[PDB]
Amino acid sequence: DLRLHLLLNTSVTCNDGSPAGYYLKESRGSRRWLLFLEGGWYCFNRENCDSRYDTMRRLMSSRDWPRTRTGTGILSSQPEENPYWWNANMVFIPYCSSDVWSGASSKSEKNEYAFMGALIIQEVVRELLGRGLSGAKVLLLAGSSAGGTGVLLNVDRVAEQLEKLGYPAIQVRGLADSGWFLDNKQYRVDCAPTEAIRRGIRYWNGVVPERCRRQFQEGEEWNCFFGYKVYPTLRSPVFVVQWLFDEAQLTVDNVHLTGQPVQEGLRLYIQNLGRELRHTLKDVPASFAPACLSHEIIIRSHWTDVQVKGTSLPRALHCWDRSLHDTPLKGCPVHLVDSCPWPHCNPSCPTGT
Ligand SMILES: O=C1N2c3ccccc3C[C@H]2CC1(F)F
Ligand SMILES: *[C@@H]1O[C@H](CO)[C@@H](O)[C@H](O)[C@H]1NC(C)=O
Repeated sequence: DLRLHLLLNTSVTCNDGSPAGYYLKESRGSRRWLLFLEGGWYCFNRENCDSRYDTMRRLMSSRDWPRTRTGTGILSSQPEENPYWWNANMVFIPYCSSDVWSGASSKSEKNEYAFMGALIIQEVVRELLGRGLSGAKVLLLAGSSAGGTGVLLNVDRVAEQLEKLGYPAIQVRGLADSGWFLDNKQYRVDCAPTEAIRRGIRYWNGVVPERCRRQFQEGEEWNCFFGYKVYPTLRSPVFVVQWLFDEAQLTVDNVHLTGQPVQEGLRLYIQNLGRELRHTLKDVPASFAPACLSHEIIIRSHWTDVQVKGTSLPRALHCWDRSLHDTPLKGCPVHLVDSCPWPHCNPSCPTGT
């Protein structure tokens, strides 16, 4: 179990002004730290944030958070469930800022909600330094869905934080799961990701990585929420996990797979989507992209089951670790992208059971 700690700096808040926090399981005698960013969509104006506050309040408030959570998948401390990093110090950072972890805005008499995702990450890191993070050799900032996009937006800022706090020896790395989206045309008010993100950044006072901001410049920072555009600007090593037919991608593309027969137009659309993902990952050396219709991987208890070209994700991550030791490795690959063109053409895809 991971134990809740609310942030001692109570200026760093969830949407409703309640303090943000993190869940921690320490592992003494490990110098590895895993900081996982929860996902869960976002909201981008008063009305849809109000709706979220009614029926998704744990994603906007710590008022009702339990005092413990069970680590699962890459957050599990059992080798049987987590072959990769079972002995690491484990941190789960709840997503309660609804801003894809980009916000730097307080609740005030101008702002009904606080959007502090970028500041929550920095404050968690700061308070962990006194809990043992000061002794770390590797800090892996991981995340799923909106949390995976959050990794891309924040991994280099965590690296700069630690460098400026005087810890240049801590190697910061990113693991972005299911956060690599395409600003493609839809198959056919509440949205095209580009337009919703555009509005969100203004509403959240969202921040993006500096090099990416300098490329796209004022008014165009929404571009930096799309992995294939922000990744090449990053300096920290980032491992990208993305289903080729991601369910959230299909949802924002207005594809609703019904079990009904798939007509030619939709078949071509889905095949072209998988081809475009594959293309965006061609020059991503550390990646795991199975040809499945699914969403999120790394905190699922059966995350060990999926394989690409016979290599599981825990193995690929272990190979990544080896590759960052101070030339490719025989039989221990890090770039694993399916080439087959239809969901579940890979037999190891999740069953949905
Ligand atoms: O994280 C998520 N999304 C996101 C983030 C940045 C850019 C585009 C998107 C799509 C949306 C789906 C989500 F809610 F799963
Ligand atoms: C609390 O966090 C805010 C936002 O990052 C920061 O400006 C402030 O200095 C912090 N307070 C303390 C006591 O560290």
